[PDB]
Amino acid sequence: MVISINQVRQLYVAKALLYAKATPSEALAHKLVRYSVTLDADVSATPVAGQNYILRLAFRQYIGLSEEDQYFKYGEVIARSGMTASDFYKKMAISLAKNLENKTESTPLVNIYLISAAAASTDVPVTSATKESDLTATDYNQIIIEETEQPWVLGMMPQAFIPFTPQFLTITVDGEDRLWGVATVVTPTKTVPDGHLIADLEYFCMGARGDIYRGMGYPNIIKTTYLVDPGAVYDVLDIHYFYVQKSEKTITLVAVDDGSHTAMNAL
Amino acid sequence: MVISINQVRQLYVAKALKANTAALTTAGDIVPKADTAKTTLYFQSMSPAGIVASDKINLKHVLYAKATPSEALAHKLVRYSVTLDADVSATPVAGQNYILRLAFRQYIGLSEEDQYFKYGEVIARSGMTASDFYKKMAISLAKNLENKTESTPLVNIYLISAAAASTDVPVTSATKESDLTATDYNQIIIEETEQPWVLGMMPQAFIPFTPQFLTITVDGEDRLWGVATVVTPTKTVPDGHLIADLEYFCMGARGDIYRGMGYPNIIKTTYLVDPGAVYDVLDIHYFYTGSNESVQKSEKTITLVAVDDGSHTAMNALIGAINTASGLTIATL
Amino acid sequence: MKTLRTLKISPNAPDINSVWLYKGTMKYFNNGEWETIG
Repeated sequence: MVISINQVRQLYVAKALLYAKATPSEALAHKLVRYSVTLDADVSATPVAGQNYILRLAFRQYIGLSEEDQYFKYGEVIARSGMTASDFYKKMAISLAKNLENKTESTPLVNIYLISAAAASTDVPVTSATKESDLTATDYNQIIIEETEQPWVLGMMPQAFIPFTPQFLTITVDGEDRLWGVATVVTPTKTVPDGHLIADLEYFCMGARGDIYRGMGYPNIIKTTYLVDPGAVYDVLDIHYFYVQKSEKTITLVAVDDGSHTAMNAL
Repeated sequence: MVISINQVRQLYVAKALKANTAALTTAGDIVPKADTAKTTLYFQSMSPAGIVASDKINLKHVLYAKATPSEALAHKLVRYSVTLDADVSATPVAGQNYILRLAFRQYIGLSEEDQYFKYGEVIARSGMTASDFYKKMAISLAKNLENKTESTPLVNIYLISAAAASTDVPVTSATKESDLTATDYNQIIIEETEQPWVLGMMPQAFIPFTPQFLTITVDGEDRLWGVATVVTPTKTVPDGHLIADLEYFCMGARGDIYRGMGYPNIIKTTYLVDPGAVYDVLDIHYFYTGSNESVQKSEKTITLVAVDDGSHTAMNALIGAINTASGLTIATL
Repeated sequence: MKTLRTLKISPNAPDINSVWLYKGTMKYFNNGEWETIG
């Protein structure tokens, strides 16, 4: 994608062997935002048997670039007389997954998980194909709604994300209308790797030395071999130097990360 | 019952299998004839007015040959088990009206837009249990559905006792609840019935159905009171009303197309299918190609039906006579 | 669900959409019965 340059940036791939500083791959991984949705104990710890429980997700940057491009997806479950707290979180995570993670939606929006009380660190995935028979446990204490990695085309569609905000409608408690839940940003668990951010960076910074007209006029082009695999994770070195008036310059060196920081600690 | 054809289709009833042309003496006899080179197969049979041969099947120009048992062609009647929804209430809540709408979808007309609805209603009482609900529900359903002076029967109603659990308790309009004495009823089975049939004029057709429930006010909540699931079928409509219609059509490709029309001035065809007997069907589908430029195929089939008693005796002997004459490899059902 | 807008003081029973008041016991018609409040 197009980046802001300090008059140049040139990327060289280290596939085999002012300031200079190496960036690890954990630093360039976008930690996907998690929201934890519960029933607040101020209103009730039990679903009120007559009410409609509706959750609104308020997305931003849906298709355009602005926070005025707002997308609203809804989950709903009407409570019953014998509904427990775990029957509520099961039936809403089914209802959120049918609206958000179905077959028809043009883009991925969010991931929906159900945390069990016995397995607090293990999140079970819920999709639109998931039925109520698969969610067999009777101890569900929260619902986790987590961001997704959007589709990515090399140099034509950059890595960008759709932020969201789980919001709640009002249920009637004792003749007064109160919000039914609490959303909390817990610490993130799973990230997005570096392979899609470096391969677009290498797509851009190699036009600094070579073809700027990439595929314009397709039968008459100069095809350039790119040396970054988007399925890996890369550690990034970044040397910023210059040349009366300075002309500042940048070199970016990428190398594959096998989990320890070898080949960039070897550079 | 008009059927589709790829091209012309001929049927031959195999009521007895012989081994020579000379043994054909009674109406319904058949013998598969062939060469010693196995390049031509035909079926000599005894018509009700003499010996008649079939078409000559080129044994190089066969497309498929398959034999269908009787139980493959037996229609399984659809059963629906109506129970009280345990999430709503497993016992009838007092003073509520329990109405059930059976939605028929292919009533007299031929489309899904010709629909019909029959209702059953029970107002629950203070001490009414689940079994006393299913008793009064099935008495009310059979009173509406199975009146004697209806035009056609629609569905059959059957209680099930929870002690028996596999024997259907038939409920009709003449049935009183003095006859229904069991105290452990757990479901109401609603099962579709076999419509009337006239050969050629009225085909074998069925009116499908779904039970639907109106809502009751349980705890201030309008909840629909029951669930209706489809249990496995336990009855079958036999093959006999389907093959006699398959013979009534295929006796105009050989015989007369004008069946009955200017009534005393007709040829009357004798049909060798007993409609109260099951049959097995064999479809030998083949074609003809001409000499030089007439290479378009005339894809036709010759049907053979044999009455079978449990184990398929008469068809497997028919196939065994065809397989040794033709050199074919028709599989034996 | 069912709203009642009257309260009736009578030894006899009122109409079923009314509250039965008699000397210190309050009743109301629910589920086909006059249900004592107390």
